[PDB]
Amino acid sequence: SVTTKRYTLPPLPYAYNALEPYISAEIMQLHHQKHHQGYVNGANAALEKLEKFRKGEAQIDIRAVLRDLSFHLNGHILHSIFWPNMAPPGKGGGKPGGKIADLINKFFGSFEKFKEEFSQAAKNVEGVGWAILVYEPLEEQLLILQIEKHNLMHAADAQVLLALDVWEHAYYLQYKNDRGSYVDNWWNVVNWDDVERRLQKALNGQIALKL
Amino acid sequence: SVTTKRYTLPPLPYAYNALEPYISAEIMQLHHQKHHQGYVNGANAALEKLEKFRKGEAQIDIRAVLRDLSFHLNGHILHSIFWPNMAPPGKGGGKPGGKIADLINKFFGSFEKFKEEFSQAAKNVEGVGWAILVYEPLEEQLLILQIEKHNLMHAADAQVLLALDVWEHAYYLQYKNDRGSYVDNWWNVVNWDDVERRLQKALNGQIALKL
Amino acid sequence: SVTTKRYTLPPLPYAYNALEPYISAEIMQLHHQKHHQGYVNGANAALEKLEKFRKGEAQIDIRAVLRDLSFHLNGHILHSIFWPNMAPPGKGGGKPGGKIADLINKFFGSFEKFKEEFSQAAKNVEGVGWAILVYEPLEEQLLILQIEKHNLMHAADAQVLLALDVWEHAYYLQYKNDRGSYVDNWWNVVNWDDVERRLQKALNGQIALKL
Amino acid sequence: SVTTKRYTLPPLPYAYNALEPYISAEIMQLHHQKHHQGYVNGANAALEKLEKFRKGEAQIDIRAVLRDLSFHLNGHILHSIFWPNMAPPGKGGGKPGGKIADLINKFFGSFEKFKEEFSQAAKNVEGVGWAILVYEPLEEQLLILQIEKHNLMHAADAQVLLALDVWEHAYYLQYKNDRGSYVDNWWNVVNWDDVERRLQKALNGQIALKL
Ligand SMILES: [Mn+2]
Ligand SMILES: [Mn+2]
Ligand SMILES: [Mn+2]
Ligand SMILES: [Mn+2]
Repeated sequence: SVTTKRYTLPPLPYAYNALEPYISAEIMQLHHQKHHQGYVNGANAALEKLEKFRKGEAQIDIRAVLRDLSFHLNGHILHSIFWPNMAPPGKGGGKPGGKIADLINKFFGSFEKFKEEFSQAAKNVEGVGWAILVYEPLEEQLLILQIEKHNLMHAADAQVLLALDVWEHAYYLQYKNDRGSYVDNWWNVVNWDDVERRLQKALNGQIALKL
Repeated sequence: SVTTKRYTLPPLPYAYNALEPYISAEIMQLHHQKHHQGYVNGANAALEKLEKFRKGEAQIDIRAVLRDLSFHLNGHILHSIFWPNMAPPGKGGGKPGGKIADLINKFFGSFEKFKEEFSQAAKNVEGVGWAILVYEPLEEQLLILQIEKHNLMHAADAQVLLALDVWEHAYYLQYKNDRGSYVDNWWNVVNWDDVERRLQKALNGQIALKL
Repeated sequence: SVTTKRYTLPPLPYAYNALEPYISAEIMQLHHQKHHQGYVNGANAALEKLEKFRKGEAQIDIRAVLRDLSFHLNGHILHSIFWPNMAPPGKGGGKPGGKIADLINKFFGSFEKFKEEFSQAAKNVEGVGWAILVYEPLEEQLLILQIEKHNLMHAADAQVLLALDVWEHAYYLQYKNDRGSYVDNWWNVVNWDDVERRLQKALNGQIALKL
Repeated sequence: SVTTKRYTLPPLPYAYNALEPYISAEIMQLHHQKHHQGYVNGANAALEKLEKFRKGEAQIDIRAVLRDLSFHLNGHILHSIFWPNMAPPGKGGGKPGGKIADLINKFFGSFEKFKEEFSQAAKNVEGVGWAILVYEPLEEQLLILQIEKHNLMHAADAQVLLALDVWEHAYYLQYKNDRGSYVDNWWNVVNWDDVERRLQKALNGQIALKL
């Protein structure tokens, strides 16, 4: 018996227009319905090829399919964090509080310095990718990392707490080439409650999904 | 107030010659004292630059330093797993048992198919890198991934259970260009108890470290 | 005495709206005035850092600056080919003639199959990048390659004859996520005379950039 | 009619032990007979898959195959330049003369400054790769570039004049982890005559191969 677990597109936690004016309904719709859906589809396509190989039903270029899986699986995972990382202005935006504020102050000095560091990491991704805030479980610290594509430069075992997508399709329709203004405006929709919930799990030595 | 947590070289769980003749005493000594040491130093060097930056003390090429951090931090994590992943012949090397055996059977059909898929993965790494078995927490399944260098193609949030280093320095002194037979002999030193300990943590929703 | 030669943005060979309706004037303006200009600026910035190093005037993270140079210099070179690779419909579009048609038939069987393979390569670039047709001088043959970002997967010494940009900024404002329709519409503006001129140089074992 | 031109392994210009004590006989033999042969084999295997698709004979993962082709073709091209780039001690490996010396002085200030930049580039390659010196035809200057694997970070259209392999298999049997002393010692075998012939070709606007 051989099984693979398949992936599905999660619904947004809010309406397509809920993050306006900071991210347009048009972007939200395309980004979720087309781009995120495509990564779910691609991940499942790679799994089907692997399962067929595991069954002894077909051959496989192992490198090619695992490269494909890594790309799409990561697109799916990062977007799945990205949506609840944001919230309509009110629930979204402003400064953090609770444990996340304290830990940000601890490792980065202040929220202002963290904001600068995270923004600069996002603005300076070469090509397409992400800025992420992770909890590194080995020495138990917050780190900012750049991710290229969806799958390059992750820290093994690390838990993603906050993710900012700087693929051109995350902003181009509204901001055009001005990724900087997009990054700066995105702070207005950060759902700190979600980031806090992720950090709480991470601090307890747990995987920070499925809140 | 700014802090960063620094990394340290862990001792091997055994002697340098404990994995002989499957992997050389010379390789063990160089691999750990020189190669793994380098990654610790590299990670700490990156942290210093970030810490200095966070204090508004110096400037930074944030892309460069985060690239450096990603490479070296991953070097340090993967090797930190790699050593206890192995055990002296007898204690190490056999067929899996418990939950790891059953889940391997569930997703791959048999241990034989898994062993084939994992070996194909390790032998077909383009350039230097790793073959890894992860627990993927989103749909809760085992996956094999190829890693290039130390930091390319990880699955975000996923827990590393088993890792094989196929960087040339992991084998060349003993096996020369013959990576295939190095991968083949490595099975004889696999510590299935360690992998089981990591899988149980992952199943618990915990980080597969510290145990 | 230390010198570096600096790069400059070439003017377009036609008006911004000359490729309508296949590529909008809005895209052409941003793509040239912002995106291409940025690569020129980035390549010159990396050179100034290298020049300061060569003067013994400043220290340098050599890996970082050389990665930066490679990215930007390639962005500049590929865009510099991209623009004259296209022409207003009439001069642009249709099927190739002369030596290019013959060599396409020799290596690909027909212009139909070539166009199929080139379009598929473009559509299937993972993340951002290019499809290119090159002359490979060592064994003297046409090859299609996928380029990721601007600088990943080029053939050393090979001459670029035809280049198609599939970075999202090349099409997103007009075609949104539908890269496939962008790729298909682009054939209508291909400047075959320019491709022929490049092939003519490459066939004599010449560098095929400046004619 | 569909054709692909296939590749072949070139003989070394000298005996395996001809570069001792700087690069060992054992290394020269494995490096050429095993590693370089593998790249020739891989390039032809990829071309066979492409040829089969062009005839409409089989389906293809165009991204996978073109990735494979890029890696192995570049392996083959760079190793082909690598061997004649070197010569037995004395018989070639001191300081450059003629045009190569003049342009090195022009762009790097002096040979000593060039040597430092080239050495530093090679020593600071992350993972496996190359340091190369290229003639960049757009602004007609010399540049040093780092290459990762065989195919990452080349400059489109540029002509490779000098290549230094820093893949681990290029030095590990003799130098172990000490890549630095290998890079330092390689200068004793550089064939500046070969480099000069490549430069003159690039200056003529020719591809820097076949002589
Ligand atoms: Mn996205
Ligand atoms: Mn290692
Ligand atoms: Mn572009
Ligand atoms: Mn080599």
